[PDB]
Amino acid sequence: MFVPSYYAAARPEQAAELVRSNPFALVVSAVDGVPVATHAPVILEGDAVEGGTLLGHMNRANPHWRSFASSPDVLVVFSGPHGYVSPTVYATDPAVPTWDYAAVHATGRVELAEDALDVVERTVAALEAPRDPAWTPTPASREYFRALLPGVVAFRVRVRTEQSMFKLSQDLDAERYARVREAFAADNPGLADLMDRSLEH
Amino acid sequence: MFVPSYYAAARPEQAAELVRSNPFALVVSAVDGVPVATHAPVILEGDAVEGGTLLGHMNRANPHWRSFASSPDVLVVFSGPHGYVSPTVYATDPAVPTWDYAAVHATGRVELAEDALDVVERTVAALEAPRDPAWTPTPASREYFRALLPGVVAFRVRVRTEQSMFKLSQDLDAERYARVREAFAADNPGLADLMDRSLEH
Ligand code: HEM
Ligand code: HEM
Repeated sequence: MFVPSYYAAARPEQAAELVRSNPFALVVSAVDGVPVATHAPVILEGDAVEGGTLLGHMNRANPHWRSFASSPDVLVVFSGPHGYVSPTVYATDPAVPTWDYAAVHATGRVELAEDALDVVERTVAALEAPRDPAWTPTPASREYFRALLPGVVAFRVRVRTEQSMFKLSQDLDAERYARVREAFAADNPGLADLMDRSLEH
Repeated sequence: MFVPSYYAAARPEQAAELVRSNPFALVVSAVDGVPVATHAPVILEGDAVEGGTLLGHMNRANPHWRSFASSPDVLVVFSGPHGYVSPTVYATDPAVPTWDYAAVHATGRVELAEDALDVVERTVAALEAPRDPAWTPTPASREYFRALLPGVVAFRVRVRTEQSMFKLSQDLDAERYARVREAFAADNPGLADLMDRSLEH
């Protein structure tokens, strides 16, 4: 990822806010020099992505984690709202399309997590906390968790570098910007809100 | 990515339909052994992903493409609808959450494309065609495209291996499946639609 100045994060907290809001991540590593990716829920431990620690888990029958000793460098991609910008919206002639999106790339070294149970239980707490009502695992479900544990592999990423893209049409003049925002306000309200958050002082 | 049999595509063309429906892809390669990703529009050439050819483009100022010169293997991730499955929806005890999603991973050797104009023009046509109305580039926009070309780097991926995940709760019994589908029918109609298409003969 390359981040133009106009699409940099405005506030430092924005990257961590994106990570916490979009936990279903892509875990990417080099298995024998070839990239391999797994879609998995990953949560953030700490106030900031960079220097922070990510926790996740995957299927033990998924062979991706078997590379985590040999190929410890990993990339985790967190994806926020995104949407196509059609020149139809701009209402200008000569025009070119683009795609607006927010994403955070966290690169660090991966390691296997011994306490898999803690990882998945904290993942439950994090995803249920914003829902109403929240699901609280019963004692029977916690017993079920223990029984499922041989089938999971938990892992930790110590994040060395964090890269954040907030490509939200910030470079546009007011007329073309208003039209992009209005078009997303109807189709893609989550993107519209991110646009609004990107202009804050 | 590991795809259990019950989450495999029901029909082979389902993978290509996902790629065409979700062109805003993640292009991943090994820059100095570390995974590096660029979000870019990628389109499919051919009837099938495997054996097919992907076409995409990125910012020339994005140095990622400079690793594509050694013709290294790249991964292109296409991501369809997805959504968290809370045990609240299941309404059963002992339970465990999961995340439902569809994705296609295309792995091959990347090559820089000389005909960048053709790549970006076919990308326009492909992304505009299902919109209503579709944007038809005027002659002035075509000249604008030509003028923009020094800033773009186009590339092609000859796909060697393809993996498609349609993790859409098809392993649930009938009552729990109905509740999951009904819940997404309200929150996430794109995911609901994918579930219906996965059970079609
Ligand atoms: C809290 C939210 C959770 C989400 C969103 C989630 C999601 C997922 C996903 C996407 C996978 C596939 C990983 C892969 O492709 O390798 C997976 C695997 C797995 N997870 Fe979780 N999980 C959650 C909590 C838990 C808990 C509490 C447990 C208890 C042990 C658990 C146990 C498993 C097991 C056994 C597998 C592999 C076998 C299977 O897929 O059923 N998960 N999970
Ligand atoms: C058809 C839909 C299109 C979409 C969704 C799209 C999207 C994008 C995206 C996401 C980037 C950033 C790539 C990166 O981070 O490296 C980019 C860069 C770029 N694209 Fe496209 N593109 C489209 C068509 C075109 C066309 C027709 C041209 C004409 C030459 C073009 C020219 C460029 C240029 C010059 C850049 C450099 C960065 C910039 O100017 O923003 N694109 N495009």
